[PDB]
Amino acid sequence: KIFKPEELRQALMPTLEALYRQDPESLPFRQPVDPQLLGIPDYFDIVKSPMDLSTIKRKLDTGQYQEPWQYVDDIWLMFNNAWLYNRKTSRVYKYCSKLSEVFEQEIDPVMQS
Amino acid sequence: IFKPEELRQALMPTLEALYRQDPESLPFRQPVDPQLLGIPDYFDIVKSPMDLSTIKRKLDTGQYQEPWQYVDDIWLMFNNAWLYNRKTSRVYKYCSKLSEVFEQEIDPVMQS
Amino acid sequence: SQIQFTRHASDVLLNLNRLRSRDILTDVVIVVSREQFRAHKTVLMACSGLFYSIFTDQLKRNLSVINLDPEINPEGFNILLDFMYTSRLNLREGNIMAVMATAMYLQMEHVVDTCRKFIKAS
Amino acid sequence: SQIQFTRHASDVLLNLNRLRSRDILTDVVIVVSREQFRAHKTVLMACSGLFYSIFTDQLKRNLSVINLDPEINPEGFNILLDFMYTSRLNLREGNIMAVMATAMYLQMEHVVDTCRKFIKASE
Repeated sequence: KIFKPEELRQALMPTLEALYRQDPESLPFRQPVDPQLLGIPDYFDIVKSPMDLSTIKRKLDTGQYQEPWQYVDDIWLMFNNAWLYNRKTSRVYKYCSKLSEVFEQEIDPVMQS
Repeated sequence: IFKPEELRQALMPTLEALYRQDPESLPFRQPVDPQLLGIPDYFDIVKSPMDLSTIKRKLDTGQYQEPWQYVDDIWLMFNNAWLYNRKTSRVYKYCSKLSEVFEQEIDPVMQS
Repeated sequence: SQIQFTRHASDVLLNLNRLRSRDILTDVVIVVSREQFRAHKTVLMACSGLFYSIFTDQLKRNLSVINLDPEINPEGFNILLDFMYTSRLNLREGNIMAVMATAMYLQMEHVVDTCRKFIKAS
Repeated sequence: SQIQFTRHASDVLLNLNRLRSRDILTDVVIVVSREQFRAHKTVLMACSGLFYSIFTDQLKRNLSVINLDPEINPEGFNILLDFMYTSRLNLREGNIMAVMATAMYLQMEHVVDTCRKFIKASE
């Protein structure tokens, strides 16, 4: 349909901002994963399409999403990368689970509209 | 004609006597490193560096033909230090004391 | 004679950054107005004339906290702190004047000089 | 596109060596049999798996003194300490085996690997 940049931005950005608000859970997600600084050199072998909150924010504000399903895809790619890469015992995996709950709570309403 | 081993036997105790002086020999045991020491002007002031270790090498490689050549390098070494270091500085003061010791026991050896 | 490991210096720097990132063995906090930065004193000394002077001074060497001049811009300090630990200097037209001013105060002269080149070729 | 200062890392390393040389802000002495070596813990961690493990251990991070295994050769430690602060590794036929043994214990694997290359190429 006719989804305007400002439309999507106004519709979707609260869902994004709602993730950031989650603390500490959003912290491993706010910036692209840095394999070198973090000392986990296999990361880019496991995760072939990285994604994080900050990259998604850019895409919204640069109107790079045509449709809300594209936004929702990146959010799930982001969570899925974390679940894939991190072990189920790890804190960042556990944070991924929690954060995903919050996203689902926020986006189901918005996606009806 | 002085054969290496003669000089080495005559002179090396004088050298070893300098090393034995501690701490005073410590600025002198290795070539001055301007970079590590943080004194980049050193090779502008001191055009012919010299230290205990370089002299020891020259003895052991029999590069001195006569004892006055050994004595020249010793004084070049001391004179470099007195030139480069301030009179207030520790390495200058050590130079003075080390030179005393050298004089003390080269004068005997030089008589022969 | 000795073997030259050409990547060793970078590797050390990287690892120092990692320890910073994880707050391992940081021994000072640099206060720039309201902002705060944890760092290693030796890395600071190694990259900055000012930090060299501060920490060489016996009456300051064991301080855990150093307050910069209140004139000093935090974003500018932060860019430079990151430079110190990476060899990478993020120069933008929006930051250049604050970065250079901060570098001048920190006595990071090849940085200051690079800043001037950026300005003039702008 | 940040500006890349290609001499910065070496300059930092050099300056760290200078501080070592002047005993400025060294926070540890490494005791190898009877001999003693002052160093900066962070440089040690940055160059050595073992020192990394020691100083990341909370029960040891604040130690001022670390006694190495008595088996460990001082000249070997010293060559490697100087490597840590210079990027320059002084390998000789008379020292190679003690250098490598020390590097294996310190967990300095590209060093250990270079030692193996030196051994095999020695003719």
